[PDB]
Amino acid sequence: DLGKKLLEAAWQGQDDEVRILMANGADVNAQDKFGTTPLHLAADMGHLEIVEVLLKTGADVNAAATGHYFQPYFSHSVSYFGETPLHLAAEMGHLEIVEVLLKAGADVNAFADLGHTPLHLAAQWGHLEIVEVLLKHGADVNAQDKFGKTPFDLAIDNGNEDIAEVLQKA
Amino acid sequence: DLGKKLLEAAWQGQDDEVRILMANGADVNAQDKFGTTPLHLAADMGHLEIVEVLLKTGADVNAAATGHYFQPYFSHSVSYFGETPLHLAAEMGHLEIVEVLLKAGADVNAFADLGHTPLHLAAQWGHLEIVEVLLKHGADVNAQDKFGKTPFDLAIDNGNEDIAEVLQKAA
Repeated sequence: DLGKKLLEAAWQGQDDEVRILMANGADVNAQDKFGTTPLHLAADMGHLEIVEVLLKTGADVNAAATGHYFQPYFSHSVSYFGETPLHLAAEMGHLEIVEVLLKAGADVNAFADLGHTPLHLAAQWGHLEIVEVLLKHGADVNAQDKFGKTPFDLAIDNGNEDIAEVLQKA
Repeated sequence: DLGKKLLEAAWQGQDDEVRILMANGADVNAQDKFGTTPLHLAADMGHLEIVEVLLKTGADVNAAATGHYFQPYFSHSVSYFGETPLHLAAEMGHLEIVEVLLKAGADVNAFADLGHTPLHLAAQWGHLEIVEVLLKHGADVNAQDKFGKTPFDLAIDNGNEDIAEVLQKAA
C-alpha cells in the first residue's frame, strides 16, 4: 500500500523514498488511522525538504487529524489531537517549517483539541522565535481554550517567562 | 517537577534547557509513567548532543520502557514492550546516536521482549548503515521475536532487498 509507505517515509525522513513513492502514484494526502497525513508527520519530525515537496505535490496544508482530547492533554507523548501540520511544527519548534506552512496558506489560528491555536502550542513548549513569527502573521494573542486559557496563561504555567512578557505586551 | 521538565526538554531538543535543568538537580534517570527516560526521548527524536550529555552524566543506556512516541498508526499493528534507547535510535535511523549508544555499552541482543532487537527495527525500517554497524557489534542475525520474525524476514516484508541480501549473507 503506497499511502502507508508514504506516511512511513515522511515520518522517517526518507526524502528519496518520498519522491519515488509519489512518482508511483502514492496519495500525497494519505491518512493513517487517526487522520494524520504525510505533511503532519514531516512537519512534526522536522523534515523541511519533505514538507516542501509534499506541498509542491498538492498536500493539503489545512489537514486536521481526528479529535482526541476533551481535557488538558499536554505531554511529550501526544500523537494526534485534532490538529493541523502547523500545530505540530509550532509544537516542536521547527521555525523553517512554520514559515513554509504559513507561506502555503495555513490558518495561523487553526483550532486543535480544546481550541488550541499554534500560538498556544508554541507558548506551552517554550518556542520564543516561533511565537514571534506567529504574532507577526496575525496569531490571536487573546485566543481562549475550552477552559479559558490564553497562550499567555500557558506560558506562565510552564515557566516560559520570556514568552509571557512578549505576549503580555502584544 | 524537574524530571518531567527534563523529559520534555529532551523530547524537544532543547539543549540549553537540558543543561539548566540538570544543574538545578533534575534526575537524568527520570521516568514517565511508561518508563520512558530522557535518553529514550533524545535518542528517538535524534538529538545527538543531548544523548551525549545524558550518557556522560549517568543515564542508564539500557533503560527499558513501553513508551508512547510520535508515530503514525495503522490497524492490525503488532506491538513490543520494553524498548531501549538503542531500539528507538535504530528504528528512527539515527546512525550517530546508534554509535554513541553502542560505545556507551548498549545491549545489542538481550531484551525484556525476547528476540525483539535493534537489528530487527533497522532492517524493518530500511536503515542499511545501521544494520551494518549492528552486525559489526555482534548483533544476532538469526534472533527471532515473539512473532517468529527474524531481521531478514522484516527486511523482506518491507521491501528492503539490499538489507535482506546483507542479512542473508551474514547468516
